[PDB]
Amino acid sequence: QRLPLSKLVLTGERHYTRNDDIRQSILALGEPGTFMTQDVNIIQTQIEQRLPWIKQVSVRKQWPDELKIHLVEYVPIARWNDQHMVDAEGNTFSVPPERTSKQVLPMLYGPEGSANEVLQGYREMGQMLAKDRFTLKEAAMTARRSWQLTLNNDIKLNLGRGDTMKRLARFVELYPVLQQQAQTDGKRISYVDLRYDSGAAVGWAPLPP
Amino acid sequence: NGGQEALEERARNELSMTRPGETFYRLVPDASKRA
Ligand SMILES: [Mg+2]
Ligand SMILES: [Mg+2]
Repeated sequence: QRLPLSKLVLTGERHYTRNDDIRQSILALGEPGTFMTQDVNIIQTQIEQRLPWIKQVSVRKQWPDELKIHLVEYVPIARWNDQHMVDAEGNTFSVPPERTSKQVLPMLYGPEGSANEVLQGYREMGQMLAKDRFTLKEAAMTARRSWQLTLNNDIKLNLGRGDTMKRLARFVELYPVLQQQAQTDGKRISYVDLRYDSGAAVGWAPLPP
Repeated sequence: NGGQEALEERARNELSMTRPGETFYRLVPDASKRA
């Protein structure tokens, strides 16, 4: 008959961690059996590598028989360049796509190191847009620093390189007119392209049947 | 150079050119379609 000898207790809010992932970290280590002597700090520096979604690992031991591991995961705000994530402060990490993956998370895009930059804009435009009835599905910065936002609809907004808060300002002012014209013709606004002092060019599309 | 994007960025901003099919709205003060 089986019953435990070394116990393992995990604490803190955890969405992306399976309990087995920590177990597999300690066990897949060296000299398995030196289990509450293998340095409490070495076990931090092992949970951290094997899991890039842990912000922090807090390991102590409680004599006689248990190992108490406190975890803080990275809370992502966006899906960066399709294959990473990012949290409020700009930190980029990853997860298995085997994991939740049916998340209502926006997706940011941009050059290699620009995940904090893109986050900046994503906050500043998502803010003003949510001040009206609009949420950001995507937001893509190019190398040249030209922003293109896909919206809650599949309405893309090409804001170019310049007066961006002025330009999606101008879109919010216009949206009613666009919706009116959108039905009196029975087409959906595909994009509105704002690279104009004072102007906007709208491309329309047919609509799902 | 910028290629096809910096060319298009310019044509819109400096010339107010559009693409085939797009409706244009200017805001010399108020919104206004081609009409
Ligand atoms: Mg900005
Ligand atoms: Mg521009």
